Amino acid sequence: YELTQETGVSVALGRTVTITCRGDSLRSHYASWYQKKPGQAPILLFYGKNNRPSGVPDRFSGSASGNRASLTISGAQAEDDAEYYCSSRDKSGSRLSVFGGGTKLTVLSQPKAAPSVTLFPPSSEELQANKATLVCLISDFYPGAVTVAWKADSSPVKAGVETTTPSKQSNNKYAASSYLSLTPEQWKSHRSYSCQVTHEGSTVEKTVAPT
Amino acid sequence: EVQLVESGGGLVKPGGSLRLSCAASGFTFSNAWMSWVRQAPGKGLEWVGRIKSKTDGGTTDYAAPVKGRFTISRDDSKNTLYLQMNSLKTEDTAVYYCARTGKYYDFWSGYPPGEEYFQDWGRGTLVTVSSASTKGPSVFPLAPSGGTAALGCLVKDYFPEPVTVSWNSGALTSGVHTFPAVLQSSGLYSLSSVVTVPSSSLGTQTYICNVNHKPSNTKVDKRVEPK
Ligand SMILES: [Zn+2]
Ligand SMILES: [Zn+2]
Repeated sequence: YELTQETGVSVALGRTVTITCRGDSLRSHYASWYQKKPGQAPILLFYGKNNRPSGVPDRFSGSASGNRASLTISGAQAEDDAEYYCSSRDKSGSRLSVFGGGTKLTVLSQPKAAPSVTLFPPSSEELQANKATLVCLISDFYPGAVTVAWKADSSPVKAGVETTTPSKQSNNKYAASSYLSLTPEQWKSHRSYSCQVTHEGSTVEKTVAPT
Repeated sequence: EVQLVESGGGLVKPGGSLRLSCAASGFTFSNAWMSWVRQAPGKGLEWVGRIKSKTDGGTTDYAAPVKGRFTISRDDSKNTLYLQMNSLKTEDTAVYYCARTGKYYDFWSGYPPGEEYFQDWGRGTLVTVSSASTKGPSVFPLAPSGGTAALGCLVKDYFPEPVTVSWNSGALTSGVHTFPAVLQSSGLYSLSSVVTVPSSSLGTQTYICNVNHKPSNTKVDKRVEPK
């Protein structure tokens, strides 16, 4: 992204939290801020230095310094659970707006729980069909925001990756999964593969190796 | 007061075309600049194009990945905004939003000046570009390798959703997780199910995952054995 935001943040009821977007173009431009709840239309919360649309709660405020734009919620309420996006003019000056990648805000309503991660290698049956999938299963975590990264022999793997957005389990914790697609030759030619799962900045890593 | 309702979403094959409509009410449509914004399944928000009001030039602008393929138009007499999408690519799969846009100024000294905010939005409509047709899954075992072991089943390359997974015909529910499916660029889906079992039970208890894909009339069982 041209504007970078953290994937997720949490806050206890009534406390203050700040969501920040960073980018070189914010040194020269102001940003606008949006809330999007699951399945709902986005709402404009704030723009510039002091513009809050009618109907937006007073606890939402925007600010800017250096290469950062921030949205501060002063007294988080349960209804503030949502994705939050910043937007600003394209760094090129072009007549175009760009968006950050979004920050999932969780207003804590149960205890935090770390992801349980299990990484499976390709099955012998799948390899016999001349395919290979590594399967990274991530369960029982809260808040429901994680980032997943893959590596092989210390090098990030970007191609062949598909990762689900977290979804709530019947036990009210979250689950997610990530898949790395490889040829059988690729699988066998590297020493080890890893799935790294980051939850509020804390990384859990599992590794598998051919044989 | 303001409402925007996008419609027209659907499944279309690559190379095909689709027209979206956005019906607007609660504001003076003829005065409004309007935009389309989209969100691909995992990757945030992306401006698609805009049309100015008729009192202004009524002209259009488009994002680079979309120029030459998408056309934006408006019928003020029906308070409707359109997005004609032609020569669609897998890359165009996304939720498509209609938005009323506004302008404000910051302290950038460039030209033309002005920030654009998205003052009102619709809920969006899903567009899926895929060459997939109904297809049953292939099922692979995920073999077990504090006194407990995880085993599972990989349910690969099916269409459409959903698949149902049980263990031991429903007798095993404790410690089961069946995960949301992933949508591949092929348009096909894959999902996994895992169960955590006592390690002492491996090789005396049989674990079978039962996979049901109703659109393809597929009902397949797979035994998951230790390595
Ligand atoms: Zn600006
Ligand atoms: Zn954690």
